[PDB]
Amino acid sequence: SGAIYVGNYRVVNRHLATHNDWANLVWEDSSRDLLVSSTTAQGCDTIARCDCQTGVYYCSSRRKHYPVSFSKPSLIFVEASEYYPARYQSHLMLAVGHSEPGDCGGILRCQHGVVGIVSTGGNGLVGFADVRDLLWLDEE
Ligand SMILES: Oc1cnc(-c2ccccc2)nc1
Ligand SMILES: [Zn+2]
Repeated sequence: SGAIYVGNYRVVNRHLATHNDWANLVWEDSSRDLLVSSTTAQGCDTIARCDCQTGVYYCSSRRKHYPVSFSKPSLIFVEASEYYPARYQSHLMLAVGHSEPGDCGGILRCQHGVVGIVSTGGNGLVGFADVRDLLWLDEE
């Protein structure tokens, strides 16, 4: 579990998005594992506008923050899971790190603010759904 709260927006893994999230759907990309919903509250999170390839992600399955090198957002193939089929996920960044299914929504972040949320995992890798190209999160 984990959500980015910026402006009047809640960002989630789409595979963990609630009936409420869908009722107030702003934008969804099945291929990015990303949903964004409208909120009534403003958010205090800031979205990194940068091309950092080093960050800190929260691993709930370790209750630890891990510094990581990560790849540039790409169209990468993702193996079978349980919350998804074996599929191609876009705007996805891989780092060598621990990621279980329940670590999804773990925030990845650099000095510039939030970079992404944990989306994929296993084979000793962690996949993050990039959100830094979504410029529209930073107004209204
Ligand atoms: O996977 C589910 C997520 N959301 C909904 C949903 C249905 C009607 C209105 C709002 C939400 N259903 C199923
Ligand atoms: Zn950055």
